[PDB]
Amino acid sequence: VKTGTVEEMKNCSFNTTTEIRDKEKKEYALFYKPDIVPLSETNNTSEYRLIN
Amino acid sequence: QVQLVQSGAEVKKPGASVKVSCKASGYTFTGYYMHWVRQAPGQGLEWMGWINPNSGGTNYAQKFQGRVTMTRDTSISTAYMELSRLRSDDTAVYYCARGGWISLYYDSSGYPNFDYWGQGTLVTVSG
Amino acid sequence: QSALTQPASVSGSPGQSITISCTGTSSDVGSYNLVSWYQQHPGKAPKLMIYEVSKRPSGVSNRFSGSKSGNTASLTISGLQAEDEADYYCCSYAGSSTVIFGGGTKLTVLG
Amino acid sequence: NNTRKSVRIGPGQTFYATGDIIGDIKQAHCNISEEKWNDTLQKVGIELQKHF
Ligand SMILES: *[C@@H]1O[C@H](CO)[C@@H](O[C@@H]2O[C@H](CO)[C@@H](O[C@@H]3O[C@H](CO)[C@@H](O)[C@H](O[C@H]4O[C@H](CO)[C@@H](O)[C@H](O)[C@@H]4O)[C@@H]3O)[C@H](O)[C@H]2NC(C)=O)[C@H](O)[C@H]1NC(C)=O
Ligand SMILES: *[C@@H]1O[C@H](CO)[C@@H](O[C@@H]2O[C@H](CO)[C@@H](O)[C@H](O)[C@H]2NC(C)=O)[C@H](O)[C@H]1NC(C)=O
Repeated sequence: VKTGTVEEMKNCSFNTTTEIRDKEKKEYALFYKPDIVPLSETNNTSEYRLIN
Repeated sequence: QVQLVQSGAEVKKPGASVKVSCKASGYTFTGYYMHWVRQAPGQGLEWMGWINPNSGGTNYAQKFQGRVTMTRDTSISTAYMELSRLRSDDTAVYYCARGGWISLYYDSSGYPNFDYWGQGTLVTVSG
Repeated sequence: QSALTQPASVSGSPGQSITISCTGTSSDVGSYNLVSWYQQHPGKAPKLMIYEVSKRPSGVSNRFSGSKSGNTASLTISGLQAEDEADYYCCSYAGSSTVIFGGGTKLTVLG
Repeated sequence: NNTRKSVRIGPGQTFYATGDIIGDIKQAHCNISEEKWNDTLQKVGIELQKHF
């Protein structure tokens, strides 16, 4: 963040569908760590998934 | 008693960059914030921003986004302010002030009560 | 910027009670009690005179006082002397971790 | 002092999420009184002494 840094949140970006049924744009959001889980056994630290 | 000192004087060309150092003694440097203010000759003094020496976080007011950078050295307990893209109206004085207490439970950055000041530093841009 | 509107100058004789006003919008001073008054002589650094408009500092005499009402604060000086000849500024908290200072004034002593 | 964003996905339905953070970063906390808690604990203890 502009005022510093926070350890309990992560800045996750992903593609989302707009009002058009087939058209995607990038979006960003801050998510708490417990709701974030590594995707697969492949240790790629840049990829994550919700706990769902 | 609590003491604050700064550099004597600094002169730079227009459009250049300058650095200012302010040091404190008599109290723990990591226990309080540090506010920086600028005063033009004969005009109302303007508030630039504040810096927290614990985590290095800093905040600045509008009209200075990205033009001024504030850091600190904890081992020697000093605060450094770097400015760039100087203008002819930048001839002024700069002061460092000791603000509120770092609580880690309730915000105290915005409280405007600071009592201990220093002799300041004069900056001029003749050109 | 949209700083705190403040008068130009005031005057008073020794031993007289004189008040100076400083006002702003609701966000600046109305919704919060964080106000401060600073005394600045020429050359030397400014010194503050009041905490939160009500609580007095340590080592400061009882001649000065301050009070807030609605959207305006007032700094009152009782028993004027030659030591009060200096500039006075009002500063406050503007929200989002910001501090705003007033225009300032000058105090003159008659006689 | 968090703030909300507005991401619209699909027809006429939006998903809210935390965006930027304004102000210094601090930690949430909880507060209880110590003397009252200790007195209550002692009262419960003496009441439990009858069974044990
Ligand atoms: C906690 O977070 C919330 C959300 O961010 C935050 O609310 C913000 O308060 C500030 C007040 O400092 C708002 O900023 C003002 O917004 C109005 C529009 O509503 C503008 O007109 C203002 O600008 C004018 O006035 C200023 C002062 O009078 C001038 O300096 C300026 O030049 C303009 O003349 C000003 O921008 C801000 O809009 C809200 N946030 C939102 C989303 O509306 C709250 O203050 C935070 N609280 C703490 C304690 O940190
Ligand atoms: C989290 O990361 C995203 C990017 O993945 C940031 O969004 C970008 O921010 C930069 C700088 O402000 C802008 O130039 C870009 O246009 C932004 N991208 C989009 C798609 O809007 C976002 O700012 C980051 N979070 C925070 C709190 O800074």
